Amino acid sequence: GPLGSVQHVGFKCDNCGIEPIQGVRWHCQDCPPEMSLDFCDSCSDCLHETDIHKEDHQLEPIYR
Amino acid sequence: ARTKQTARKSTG
Ligand SMILES: [Zn+2]
Ligand SMILES: [Zn+2]
Repeated sequence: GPLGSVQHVGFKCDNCGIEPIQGVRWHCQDCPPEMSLDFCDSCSDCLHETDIHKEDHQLEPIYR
Repeated sequence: ARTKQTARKSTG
C-alpha cells in the first residue's frame, strides 16, 4: 500500500481522533504501550507534552 | 493510540 493509501486500521490519531491513520502513520517513537500515541499527517506538526509524551520524544513516518 | 486488540488467540 503506497502513500495516500497507508491506513493503519486499529491505530487512532490522538490529536484529531481519526481511529485509523490513513495516508501515512506518524508513530510516537518514545511513548510506551500504555500511552501508545500516534498522529495523522494532518496532525504530526503537533509537539504536545503529557506525563510521558514530550517535546523531547520523537515522531516517525510509516509508508506501509 | 492503539484501538485494535493484540492477537492473543485465547479467552475471546
Ligand atoms: Zn490527526
Ligand atoms: Zn509521542
